[PDB]
Amino acid sequence: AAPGKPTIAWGNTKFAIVEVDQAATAYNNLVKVKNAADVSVSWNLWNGDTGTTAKILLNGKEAWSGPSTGSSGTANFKVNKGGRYQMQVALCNADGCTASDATEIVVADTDGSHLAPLKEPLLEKNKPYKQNSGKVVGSYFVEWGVYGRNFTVDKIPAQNLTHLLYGFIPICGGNGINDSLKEIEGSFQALQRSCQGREDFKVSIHDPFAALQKAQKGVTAWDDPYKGNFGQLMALKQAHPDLKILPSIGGWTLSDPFFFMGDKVKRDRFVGSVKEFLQTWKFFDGVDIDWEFPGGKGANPNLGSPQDGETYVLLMKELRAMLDQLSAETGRKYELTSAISAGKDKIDKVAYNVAQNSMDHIFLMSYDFYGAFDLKNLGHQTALNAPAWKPDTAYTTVNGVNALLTQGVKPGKIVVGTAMYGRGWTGVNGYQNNIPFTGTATGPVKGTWENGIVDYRQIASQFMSGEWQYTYDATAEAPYVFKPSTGDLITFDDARSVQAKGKYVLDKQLGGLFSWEIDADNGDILNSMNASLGNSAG
Ligand SMILES: Cc1cccn2c(=O)c3cc4c(=O)n(Cc5cccnc5)cnc4nc3nc12
Repeated sequence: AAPGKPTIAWGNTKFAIVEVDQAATAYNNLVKVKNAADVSVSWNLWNGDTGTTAKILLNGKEAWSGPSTGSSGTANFKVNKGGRYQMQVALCNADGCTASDATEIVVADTDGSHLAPLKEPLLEKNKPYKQNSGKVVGSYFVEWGVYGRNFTVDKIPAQNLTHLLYGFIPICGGNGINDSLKEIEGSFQALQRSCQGREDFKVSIHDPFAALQKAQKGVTAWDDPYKGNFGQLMALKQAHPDLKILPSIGGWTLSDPFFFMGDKVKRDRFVGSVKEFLQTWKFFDGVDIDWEFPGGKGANPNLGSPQDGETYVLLMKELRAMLDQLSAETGRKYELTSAISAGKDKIDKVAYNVAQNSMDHIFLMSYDFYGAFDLKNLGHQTALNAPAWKPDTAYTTVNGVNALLTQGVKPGKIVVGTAMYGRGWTGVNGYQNNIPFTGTATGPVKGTWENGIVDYRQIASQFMSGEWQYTYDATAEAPYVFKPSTGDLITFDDARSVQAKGKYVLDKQLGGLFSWEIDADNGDILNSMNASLGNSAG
């Protein structure tokens, strides 16, 4: 005498608590945060009594009920928790309940709770390591790498990292605020489009297609609410719940807005937009501030002020206070980090001994010491120590670490930078004693993607055979290759120089190692980062 068993009607099964508008280019229209997903289910009864009550069950728990008044019905209700649910329709009367077969529905949320884990095999030369050293092992993944570089989130050797940094999250602003972007074709216009209707000095997403909509492994179904980099990072967090995924704000071309944050009106708006961003995108674990640089001498020759050091310290303090409030609301731990210049000249513009009290980690950019931006003075771009031919070299890793320690920075805060790329010159000439670095160049070396820069993958693949000389400088702890016929000279990190940096980190009780940029490694560099810090293989 119980009701007939209903049949769930064919229809959409994927819903979203944070909805992405699929026909919008402005961040304010693209992202719609709701308190709950609007879910809809219909059913038909092809045999029997329709009962007197109809219920929608999610994993057995009623989400909706109403009178059963005909052979077909529809239910609209709200679901406030993300996940994949076994949904049933049940028809009930005084003599019993009859539940349909289950249909899986998706209620998407930005922690990835609706997503299958993105657990992918290691590629190229990457070998498995356990994160049991207690040291930082970090790397940058770049938003634009999914195009020409064809390097997507499913290719990250995520088990071999403690920290994954996402470069880069922009700060809204047009003329005079993001002028450095005008040097990249279409890039300034892209940010203005993303920021339409949005206040200057709030964060946004620079390339929303790459971030949210490009089909990628695990998020290829047209009705998947989140695709692109963010969708995959949510699924990666499901596979690696202890991985720290941090949005990096700034970098070389997106740092101009920081120079205006001495105005607390702008600084407050920025910090508040970061809080909203983390509440919106729950898979991120904090924020990384990559201001290049307090005091100027970044991409924009017209920016930089003596107040920048005070602004930096105030910004870190206020970001920390915001993250502590967010941590209290969610129960989660959030991290505040910053990538900083390793040059003593720039380090002494900031009181890092004060700012460290707000920060979890300082990512010391101990690379780019030399490069094709200077054709007259050549040197190791990421070396640990000075070379034998110039022991007074200003830009070395040790000089940057020592400058921080001299201010009073605790060694455990300091994460040493390694390069997964080389910088190089062409036409090097006029050098002495077989040391090409004592000469001068006529231009940049032919690069993988841009002049003067070469992926480590390509260095190991193409430039360690043939006419290329190879030398490991054991005084500086730095490899380099040189082709004398053309004068091509590339300075980079290899497994052995990374080994020296890791041993140095352990010896000086520093925080760990990090790298730029993950797509450029073939595995050798990250392998050595893990091994040198004492992570066990496996
Ligand atoms: C190709 C491209 C397209 C669009 C935007 N792009 C950027 O915004 C970039 C920024 C940086 C940058 O900031 N650095 C310094 C650095 C090192 C370590 C940590 N943080 C910062 C180095 N290379 C970069 N390449 C960039 N390329 C692009």
